[PDB]
Amino acid sequence: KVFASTGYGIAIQKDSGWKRQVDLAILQLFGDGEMEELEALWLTGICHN
Amino acid sequence: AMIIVASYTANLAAFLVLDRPEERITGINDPRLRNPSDKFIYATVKQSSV
Repeated sequence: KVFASTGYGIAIQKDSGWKRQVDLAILQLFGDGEMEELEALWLTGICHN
Repeated sequence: AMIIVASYTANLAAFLVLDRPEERITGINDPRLRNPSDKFIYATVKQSSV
């Protein structure tokens, strides 16, 4: 149990128009679950369970 | 004294069979294989179908 609810986010300053493109592209990427497979490639440990 | 000998027998049987730490690899889908350390010779033979 952690003491914050924070989130990493990609930053482009003032993001003229491209903010609308990139955020729907992120929701597209979350809409397919390949992000979960990328966690299986990168963000999986052995000694927790 | 009955508390002592009962607790001693529970510590005996518990230390006899509690667990075993295990670092056995799973297979192809294990991250210490797919993203190997410098200590990891996971090599094989030459000129094989592998």
